[PDB]
Amino acid sequence: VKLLNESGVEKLVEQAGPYTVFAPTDDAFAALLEPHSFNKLATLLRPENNDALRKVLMHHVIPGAFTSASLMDRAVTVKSLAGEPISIMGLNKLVTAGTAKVVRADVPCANGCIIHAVSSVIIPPNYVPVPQPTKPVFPRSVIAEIAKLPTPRQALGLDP
Amino acid sequence: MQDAITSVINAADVQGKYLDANSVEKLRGYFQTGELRVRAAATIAANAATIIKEAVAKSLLYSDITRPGGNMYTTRRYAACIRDLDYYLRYATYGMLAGDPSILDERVLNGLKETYNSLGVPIGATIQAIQAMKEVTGSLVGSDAGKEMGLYFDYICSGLS
Amino acid sequence: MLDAFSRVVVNSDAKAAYVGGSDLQALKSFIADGNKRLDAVNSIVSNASCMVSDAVSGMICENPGLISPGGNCYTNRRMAACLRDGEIILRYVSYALLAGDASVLEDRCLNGLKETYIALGVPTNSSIRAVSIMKAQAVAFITNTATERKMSFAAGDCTSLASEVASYFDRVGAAIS
Amino acid sequence: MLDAFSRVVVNSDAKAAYVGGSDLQALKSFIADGNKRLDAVNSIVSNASCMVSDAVSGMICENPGLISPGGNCYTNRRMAACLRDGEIILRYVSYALLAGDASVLEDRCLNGLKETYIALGVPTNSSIRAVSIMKAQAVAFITNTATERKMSFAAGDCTSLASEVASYFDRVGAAIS
Amino acid sequence: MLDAFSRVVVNSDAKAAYVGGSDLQALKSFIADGNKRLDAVNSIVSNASCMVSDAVSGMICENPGLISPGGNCYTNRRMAACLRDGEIILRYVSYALLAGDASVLEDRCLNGLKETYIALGVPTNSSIRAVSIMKAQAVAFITNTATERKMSFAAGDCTSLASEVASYFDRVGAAIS
Amino acid sequence: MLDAFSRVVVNSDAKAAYVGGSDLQALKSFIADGNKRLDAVNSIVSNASCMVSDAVSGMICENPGLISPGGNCYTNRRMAACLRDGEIILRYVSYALLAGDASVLEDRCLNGLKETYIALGVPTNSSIRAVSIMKAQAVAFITNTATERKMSFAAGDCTSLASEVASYFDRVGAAIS
Amino acid sequence: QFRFIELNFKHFMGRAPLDMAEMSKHYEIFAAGGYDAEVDSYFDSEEYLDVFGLDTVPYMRFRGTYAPNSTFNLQCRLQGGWARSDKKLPMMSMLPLNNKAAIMPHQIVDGLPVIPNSEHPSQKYNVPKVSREKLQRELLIAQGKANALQIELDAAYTSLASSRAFLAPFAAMAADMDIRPLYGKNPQVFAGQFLGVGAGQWGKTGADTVRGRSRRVAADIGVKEFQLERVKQLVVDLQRALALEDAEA
Amino acid sequence: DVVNAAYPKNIKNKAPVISFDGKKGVKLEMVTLQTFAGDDSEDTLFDYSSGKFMPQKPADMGIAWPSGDGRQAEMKGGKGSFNQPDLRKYGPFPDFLKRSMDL
Ligand SMILES: C=CC1=C(C)[C@@H](Cc2[nH]c(/C=C3N=C(/C=C4\NC(=O)[C@H](C)[C@H]4CC)C(C)=C\3CCC(=O)O)c(CCC(=O)O)c2C)NC1=O
Ligand SMILES: C=CC1=C(C)[C@@H](Cc2[nH]c(/C=C3N=C(/C=C4\NC(=O)[C@H](C)[C@H]4CC)C(C)=C\3CCC(=O)O)c(CCC(=O)O)c2C)NC1=O
Ligand SMILES: C=CC1=C(C)[C@@H](Cc2[nH]c(/C=C3N=C(/C=C4\NC(=O)[C@H](C)[C@H]4CC)C(C)=C\3CCC(=O)O)c(CCC(=O)O)c2C)NC1=O
Ligand SMILES: C=CC1=C(C)[C@@H](Cc2[nH]c(/C=C3N=C(/C=C4\NC(=O)[C@H](C)[C@H]4CC)C(C)=C\3CCC(=O)O)c(CCC(=O)O)c2C)NC1=O
Ligand SMILES: C=CC1=C(C)[C@@H](Cc2[nH]c(/C=C3N=C(/C=C4\NC(=O)[C@H](C)[C@H]4CC)C(C)=C\3CCC(=O)O)c(CCC(=O)O)c2C)NC1=O
Ligand SMILES: C=CC1=C(C)[C@@H](Cc2[nH]c(/C=C3N=C(/C=C4\NC(=O)[C@H](C)[C@H]4CC)C(C)=C\3CCC(=O)O)c(CCC(=O)O)c2C)NC1=O
Ligand SMILES: C=CC1=C(C)[C@@H](Cc2[nH]c(/C=C3N=C(/C=C4\NC(=O)[C@H](C)[C@H]4CC)C(C)=C\3CCC(=O)O)c(CCC(=O)O)c2C)NC1=O
Ligand SMILES: C=CC1=C(C)[C@@H](Cc2[nH]c(/C=C3N=C(/C=C4\NC(=O)[C@H](C)[C@H]4CC)C(C)=C\3CCC(=O)O)c(CCC(=O)O)c2C)NC1=O
Ligand SMILES: C=CC1=C(C)[C@@H](Cc2[nH]c(/C=C3N=C(/C=C4\NC(=O)[C@H](C)[C@H]4CC)C(C)=C\3CCC(=O)O)c(CCC(=O)O)c2C)NC1=O
Ligand SMILES: C=CC1=C(C)[C@@H](Cc2[nH]c(/C=C3N=C(/C=C4\NC(=O)[C@H](C)[C@H]4CC)C(C)=C\3CCC(=O)O)c(CCC(=O)O)c2C)NC1=O
Ligand SMILES: C=CC1=C(C)[C@@H](Cc2[nH]c(/C=C3N=C(/C=C4\NC(=O)[C@H](C)[C@H]4CC)C(C)=C\3CCC(=O)O)c(CCC(=O)O)c2C)NC1=O
Ligand SMILES: C=CC1=C(C)[C@@H](Cc2[nH]c(/C=C3N=C(/C=C4\NC(=O)[C@H](C)[C@H]4CC)C(C)=C\3CCC(=O)O)c(CCC(=O)O)c2C)NC1=O
Ligand SMILES: CCC1=C(C)/C(=C/C2=NC(=C\c3[nH]c(/C=C4\NC(=O)[C@H](C)[C@H]4CC)c(C)c3CCC(=O)O)/C(CCC(=O)O)=C2C)NC1=O
Repeated sequence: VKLLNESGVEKLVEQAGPYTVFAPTDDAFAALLEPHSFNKLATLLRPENNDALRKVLMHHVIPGAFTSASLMDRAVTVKSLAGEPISIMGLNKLVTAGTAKVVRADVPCANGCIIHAVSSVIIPPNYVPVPQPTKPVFPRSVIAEIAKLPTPRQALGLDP
Repeated sequence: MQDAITSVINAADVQGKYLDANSVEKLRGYFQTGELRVRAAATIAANAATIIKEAVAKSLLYSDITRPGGNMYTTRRYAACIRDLDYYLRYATYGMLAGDPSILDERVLNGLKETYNSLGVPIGATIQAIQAMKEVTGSLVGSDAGKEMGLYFDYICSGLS
Repeated sequence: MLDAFSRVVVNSDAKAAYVGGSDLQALKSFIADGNKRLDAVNSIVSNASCMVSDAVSGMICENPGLISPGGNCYTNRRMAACLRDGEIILRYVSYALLAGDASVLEDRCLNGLKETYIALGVPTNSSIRAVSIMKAQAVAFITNTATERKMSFAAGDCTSLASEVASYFDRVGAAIS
Repeated sequence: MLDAFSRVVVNSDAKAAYVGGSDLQALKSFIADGNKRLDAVNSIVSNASCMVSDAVSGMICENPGLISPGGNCYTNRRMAACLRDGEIILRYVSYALLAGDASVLEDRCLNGLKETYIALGVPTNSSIRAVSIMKAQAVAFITNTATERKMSFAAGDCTSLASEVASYFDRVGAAIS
Repeated sequence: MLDAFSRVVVNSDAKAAYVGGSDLQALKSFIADGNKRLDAVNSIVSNASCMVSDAVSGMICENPGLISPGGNCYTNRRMAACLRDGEIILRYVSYALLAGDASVLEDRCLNGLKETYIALGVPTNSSIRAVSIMKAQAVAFITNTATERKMSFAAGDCTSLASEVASYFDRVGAAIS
Repeated sequence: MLDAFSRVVVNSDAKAAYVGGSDLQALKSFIADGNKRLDAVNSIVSNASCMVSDAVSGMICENPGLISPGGNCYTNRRMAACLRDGEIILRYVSYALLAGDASVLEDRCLNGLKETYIALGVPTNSSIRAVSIMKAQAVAFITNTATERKMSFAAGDCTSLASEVASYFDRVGAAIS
Repeated sequence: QFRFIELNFKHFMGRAPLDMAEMSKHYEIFAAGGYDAEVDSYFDSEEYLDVFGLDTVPYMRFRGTYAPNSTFNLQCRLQGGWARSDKKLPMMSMLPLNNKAAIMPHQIVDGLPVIPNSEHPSQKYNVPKVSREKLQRELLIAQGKANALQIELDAAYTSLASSRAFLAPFAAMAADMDIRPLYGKNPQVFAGQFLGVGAGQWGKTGADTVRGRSRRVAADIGVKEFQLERVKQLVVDLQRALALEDAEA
Repeated sequence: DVVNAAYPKNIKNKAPVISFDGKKGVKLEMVTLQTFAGDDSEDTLFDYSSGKFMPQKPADMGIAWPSGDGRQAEMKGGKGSFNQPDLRKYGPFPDFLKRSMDL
């Protein structure tokens, strides 16, 4: 709820459309200290990268009211309000949302919306982590680069 | 729906008191500022359309929430705004005359933030519009009258938040 | 195990109905894109041995505590077993992309794999990374946007088959989490 | 993890770019050393898969009665749970190193932990040894004085970040003693 | 200061080597395109009074708070010292375009410029979007694609001189960032 | 020595005092058992951060109520201030060990400390508990009887300096009592 | 000796060393002929007599153009504050001139002469006497508020760039139309109020009377850059007191 | 309280940091060696608050509405002369719920 309030995504899931939120408990957020997952998600801790934070939180909102009872051995996909598809897979009473492994079944909400508690944070499929802030580097000199470009007489094999 | 005078009767009735002489404190200004509030409500009635045209051009219309996809794109949706901003500038005028913001939450604030979340209206841009509308209202009515009319604008912005 | 044909059988068995004309359009469209699916499995099987070495070593260069002593990729039996279960998982996903339903993925591959990896002491955080690098390769091979090997395919679209194999690897990553 | 700093919102329809009324002043002032802090948490969690196996086996080789039959780490359910509690403690230390305060450590992890271990029969005098190995492990990474693994960094100083993370590890160990 | 030929000497002085035969192949193609370089700085210096008045008064079109009271371009002493500063930046960029090397821009102009502008109260974000209007003006004057003034050149291609003077202008905005 | 040590120690401002070769042998002739004594303070200050982070934490390891909410090693500014005060007494013991007198430790570091710790609400029994740990370490480091480390010294006896460093630590506890 | 070469650029020429090359020349003029050869290097110069002549006492020069930019910051570090003497100060300029130590922006504010009007007048005298630890907490809070105010000013610049691309197919499509008005340009037609503009309607600025999507997000930029510049001038005098919290310590 | 004149403005200067750099001299420095600080106080010295501000909402008065019936959170003066007290109590209420005195 705090990330929603800061990131401005919370206005979106205020709306009356029937949503199926997969809100991760903070043990899931506390479980973001993977050596692996910290690579692709730590860069969002920077205060300018609210841009991807909406795009990663908006992957947890599903248009429609998918209760766990509605997932009796059914595998149906859908895209989020982020814009990319997510596969909800309920088999053997183990309902999955990407890499969710849902903990608590459903929570009935106001506008016919449902809330499922997940064990991890779903990263969108074609999400690349933002690079760290770097140094704008400038070519040191100009004769090391004319010497870096192949002349036309080189391209025809006239020269070495 | 109580004014400054109602409020004192109304508070002072419920403990059946008569007025406890201090009680009139507020009342005794209130009548002192009675001349200021009418002239403040006078010019605001005259420049109602001009104030709302100044606020939206200074705040809100300078970021999407005018372009396609933004919350204010279609002409029905744009026309709902100036209809919607008219109530804030109008009901704030009522609070400025009555000297008590009871009319705002009675007729504006209750079910308001719960309604914008239903429609998906951005509360952030709404308050900015009222803040800009508060800024132009201090232009017309002056400093202290703007302090009075401005005192009910942020009351709307606070509860609407 | 089931497939894309027998999934709508046992769904139509639950309503005790016959497989009528409103459900054959889910299947006749599936067979009409049957040549696209067979061209989609063949991008995986033709790079199946180099994808598992691409992915387990990418788990090592992000999480270097596995090759430290006391880790879980330390010895040669432990490294070769981690090259085994990168491709055994890839063996069942390539069955489940071929069959069109994830029943083989959820009764043979994931048949208590979370109970295995706890009892083996395998770190489950690193095996999410080894599965998901194979997810990021398979959506580049099916869409033919791998940066260093292009295969010659007839033009069209495979965003459905790329998003189907992206839901099979997340299925694996949901259950061993 | 993502609550440990403050991200600014700039677009419309947010509610927090306009009406939010606060920039977080105590967290806008923690990115003022924040490049030094994010490298320090990157030292731990890129070695945490090696840190938990070194520390748990450190108290086995210093006290061999825990893998004795009748000891508290003999069964495979108990050996997996002892490896799980070391990683979960190491993550919540890495929360509190990242967030800069030990409130999240003493709320989710340390609250009701001494009452847990004396109800389960977990030995507390051996469990504080396993934390204090990880106290000695984490100061070697942040000062980059570890023996068999170095990491590249920018040039500078990282004392009072190793000294900050030594202040969380005894805070774990005194809450369970 | 250095030029393009003093730059290749101090690289060769670092290894105590003679400027041989293979690295004279690139120096002879610098001097062969030296007539386009003089034909390019002549299209900047000829237009240089209107370049810093299209830029400073285009900075005001994106920020009316500069010409509000208290503002940075508010009074006549302050607008005159900003039109002075906008053509110092255009003077040292044209020196480095003429010299072939940006060493005269980095120590005589851009060194210490950021904390100069903090101390006087100059908004550094308005300077970055002022020198980026001059960046787009210069690359329209090199490539002869300005809409209101065309100059008469010989036929050919000066795109490498356009992105050399573009890199001298985003070297300014990296210093006052 | 003292002259230029005191000169930038209590005798004046913040210099340092670099001591050279020909000034060294005059100091070693002046200081009795100087080749043992310059190994004695080298066995302390090369292990300075290891000795503090025991001794602050070992106070919490015996008194766990200080990091309770309401204790004084709660609220991380106060926990870091206890670790700076533990580092100051460890340093100022070693200058008294270097100069051979407790005079400079008393006036600069120790006078008024008893009124200071009762003005801040510092529990003054635990500070004697903290410096008794540092009393126990410095007799072990000087005699090379340390547990996990041993130092390569010239062979001999240093029990007379180890009793001399015992006579500095209890003067702290006699003052803050 | 290092302090003696520092003041000779200040006391006689009225500036700083321009770079380390000019300062290392004057150690060779001292190596040749000593004190009176090094002192006569300034008064027998063409830069002396073109500025001061034979009649004016030397002074600290605030010219405009500064052929190194780093020599402006160094002359405000050297001659800073009206009541400040040069007695028992340390040496200040070797590490700025070799790009080792950057000059802090509060040490340039002490050197500059005081203007009447600032946008943000300084709290140099209005900081309360609190401890060293509460000054460190109030500095790191104000540095954090300035970092979040920067990255919502950058989001305002991306909205200005998106507002111009929204209207650029029509901004250039109306640039080759024939838009002829009815009045306002030639004086033979009755224009009424619009001979110029009429009676107070020009505004406080002139740009506030212009309507448009890109003018309306520009006024959002000017109110967002005011709050960043207010808190960037608040970390200067929080730091400067830090210099006197430490320099006197 | 600052009783610390006995600890003057040369407070945490830390004289005995000693670095031997081999077999040579001891090279005593004077480095202050600050902590992992943070200096935790509220309401610092300046505002640090640009615009963005409309956070104030009044307190919840229960089920009535905020600030409407404060006539029980009320205020004093005479209670009149012929008021006589009550027999049953039915102790004190959350402000007679919605309608005010002037309904
Ligand atoms: C998204 C993830 C993310 C990170 C991992 C860090 C990575 C990171 N660290 C630093 C920059 C730095 N990092 C360190 C830290 C260290 N150096 C040492 O020698 C110590 C061993 C170690 C501390 C544990 C130091 C000392 C600097 C220099 C800047 C400073 O001191 O503030 C910089 C700035 C580079 C520069 O400008 O020079 C970056 C991007 N920041 C991020 O945003
Ligand atoms: C039904 C589906 C199916 C699988 C998925 C695999 C997975 C699998 N791997 C191992 C066995 C192992 N598996 C691993 C694997 C790993 N450890 C790591 O650090 C990495 C995260 C990961 C590789 C990517 C290792 C290191 C062992 C060795 C344990 C041992 O030798 O006892 C075992 C126990 C077998 C045995 O040792 O007898 C199984 C069942 N095999 C299967 O039959
Ligand atoms: C630090 C260690 C490190 C590595 C070893 C590589 C490993 C690696 N490669 C890819 C990403 C990929 N990896 C492969 C794998 C291969 N390419 C082929 O053609 C063969 C089949 C196979 C090598 C034999 C493919 C096809 C992609 C997709 C992009 C592409 O190569 O076109 C990814 C996922 C994207 C990412 O997170 O970067 C990773 C981790 N990257 C690293 O960061
Ligand atoms: C025995 C083994 C066996 C196979 C390997 C496949 C071989 C195969 N692939 C396609 C045919 C195709 N394959 C693709 C697929 C793709 N094209 C792209 O540009 C994408 C990169 C990729 C998506 C995954 C498309 C788009 C067609 C043509 C349209 C279609 O068949 O539906 C066809 C039909 C056209 C033809 O005659 O070639 C056949 C036989 N079928 C088999 O029976
Ligand atoms: C959020 C914080 C958090 C924790 C700190 C742990 C704390 C914790 N540990 C255990 C449970 C356990 N914890 C241990 C661990 C140990 N016993 C030993 O002898 C060693 C000293 C030590 C490993 C280093 C063991 C062996 C069990 C199982 C006890 C049993 O089943 O008999 C349990 C009971 C439920 C379970 O089985 O997991 C809990 C809540 N879990 C949490 O959720
Ligand atoms: C009898 C059994 C026995 C063990 C199993 C080991 C385990 C072990 N290692 C360390 C001590 C340490 N352990 C590590 C950990 C590591 N070093 C690395 O290079 C890897 C990344 C990582 C292991 C995977 C580090 C960095 C130290 C600090 C000392 C050092 O620099 O090596 C300690 C604490 C010792 C101390 O504090 O003095 C222990 C018990 N030692 C033992 O005596
Ligand atoms: C009213 C508000 C107002 C504005 C918004 C700006 C308009 C403006 N003009 C230019 C851009 C320019 N300005 C010039 C300058 C000139 N053209 C000539 O032919 C003359 C020789 C010379 C004036 C003396 C040139 C050459 C360009 C580049 C565009 C082009 O013509 O190709 C840019 C740069 C785009 C960027 O940010 O990258 C902007 C914003 N000026 C204003 O006044
Ligand atoms: C070597 C290279 C070199 C430079 C780059 C300039 C840098 C520079 N600019 C100014 C001085 C100034 N610079 C500005 C500039 C601006 N305010 C704005 O609205 C814009 C964002 C911006 C440029 C258009 C103003 C307004 C002053 C005067 C301050 C005032 O009196 O209000 C000064 C102080 C000059 C003095 O007063 O003596 C210096 C050193 N000078 C140099 O010698
Ligand atoms: C004293 C002042 C002085 C000058 C202004 C230049 C004048 C100048 N420009 C060119 C000649 C030229 N100038 C250009 C440059 C351009 N043509 C374009 O189409 C682009 C718009 C622009 C790129 C910047 C080209 C392409 C040639 C001809 C080829 C060449 O000289 O390499 C030449 C002929 C050289 C030759 O052909 O051998 C001369 C003398 N030289 C001077 O001595
Ligand atoms: C050169 C000589 C020298 C010293 C001897 C110390 C003495 C000292 N300690 C503290 C200050 C302090 N000292 C402690 C220390 C402790 N409290 C405990 O619970 C533990 C028992 C013990 C640490 C082991 C704490 C907690 C504070 C901060 C008090 C507070 O901020 O609430 C202060 C600051 C007081 C102030 O600012 O007014 C001083 C001067 N510092 C010096 O510069
Ligand atoms: C820099 C490396 C370095 C170390 C780590 C320590 C290691 C160390 N600790 C102690 C000695 C001690 N060390 C500790 C510290 C602790 N004990 C506990 O109860 C906890 C496990 C831990 C706090 C977390 C304590 C409490 C003593 C005993 C002090 C006493 O006599 O009461 C001794 C003295 C033994 C002797 O002199 O023979 C030594 C060498 N010393 C060093 O030079
Ligand atoms: C330049 C800096 C400098 C130092 C750091 C010390 C170090 C030092 N000490 C001794 C020499 C010695 N050092 C010791 C000290 C000790 N031996 C023990 O058995 C104890 C454990 C320990 C006491 C703490 C003794 C006993 C001698 C021999 C007697 C003496 O020379 O005083 C020697 C001469 C060894 C040789 O001849 O090769 C040196 C270099 N002296 C210096 O001049
Ligand atoms: C899809 C339906 C739709 C419409 C029509 C629409 C109109 C619209 N017209 C606007 C402005 C404007 N529109 C005009 C238009 C005109 N001036 C003239 O002389 C002509 C008579 C006329 C055009 C033919 C002008 C001058 C402004 C700017 C007014 C100002 O800056 O105050 C604005 C505010 C700025 C902006 O966000 O673009 C909106 C939202 N929005 C919509 O969603």
